[PDB]
Amino acid sequence: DVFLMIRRHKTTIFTDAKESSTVFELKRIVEGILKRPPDEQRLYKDDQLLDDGKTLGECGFTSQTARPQAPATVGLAFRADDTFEALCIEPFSSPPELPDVM
Amino acid sequence: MYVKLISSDGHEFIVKREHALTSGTIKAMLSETNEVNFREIPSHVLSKVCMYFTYKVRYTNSSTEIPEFPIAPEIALELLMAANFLDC
Amino acid sequence: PVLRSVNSREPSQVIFCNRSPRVVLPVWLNFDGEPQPYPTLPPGTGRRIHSYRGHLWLFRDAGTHDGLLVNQTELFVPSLNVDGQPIFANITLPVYTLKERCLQVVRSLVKPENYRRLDIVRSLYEDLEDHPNVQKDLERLTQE
Repeated sequence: DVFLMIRRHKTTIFTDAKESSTVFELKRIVEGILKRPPDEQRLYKDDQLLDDGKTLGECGFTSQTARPQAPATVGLAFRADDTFEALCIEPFSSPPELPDVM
Repeated sequence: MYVKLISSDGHEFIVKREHALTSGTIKAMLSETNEVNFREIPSHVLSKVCMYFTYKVRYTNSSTEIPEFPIAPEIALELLMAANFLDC
Repeated sequence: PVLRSVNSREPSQVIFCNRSPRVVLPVWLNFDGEPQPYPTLPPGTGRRIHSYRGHLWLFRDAGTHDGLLVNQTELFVPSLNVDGQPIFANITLPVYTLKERCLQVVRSLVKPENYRRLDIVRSLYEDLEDHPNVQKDLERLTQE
């Protein structure tokens, strides 16, 4: 099994899958939460793009890299009005500087 | 059944209700619909809390070897304050 | 006392198996109920040790004294062997609360003399200064 964060702008989804799970199957559950069609979904692996037929293991996602305590990030973009959006994942807030006592 | 947790900087985290109810504080807040807004918890901290919920539910009552839960030094204090407020 | 080994003199063979990322400190409660430290086990190692039936064992992190689980519980008492098969004491990391895990990490990064220079509530200073120790947990176990 694999654990991933499906990120899209300021939207992050925590869910679990398997190395054998295919990209299209992941788009199925994305519709289960975001209620959007797989036709208008574009998954990414570090701005590499993912094919609907390939598996997570083939895309580089592995159980040792997709942990419950450290899920693997997957890009997402949606096709609005028959035009796919460009990858835009909002970065999380940066932590503050480390106090001298650390 | 999913629940959305929203941080102070606007980031939205959608997690299973089971995982969210790990926190006693969130359970009382949950009972908008299936939405909770945290005013003091930034995104980089709330993201790590959701990882704990996934880690907690995963390895609780399991015979699989339990790995260490990682906490970077930068986010240690903020996670502690969020954890103390969330009771998780 | 109550939590104390029994001088049974009945040999029992045990394999301490450290299935945790921590350096494990085996602690033997002697017949007076007083913890007695034993040699440590590096992470991912196992040793065949000689103990006796009715003897109480608990397991801790050698460096921080964080509590560890053995066979999914906290206290391990060897039982008489069967078919020449050893008793496995599987030492494992607990699923700590997020708060306790947070305190562990902070304690390792800040010297104890500098806990109160951190930007946190005063209640957390006491929590940080409340280091895990064996005597603390024996009190909980005795009363239950």
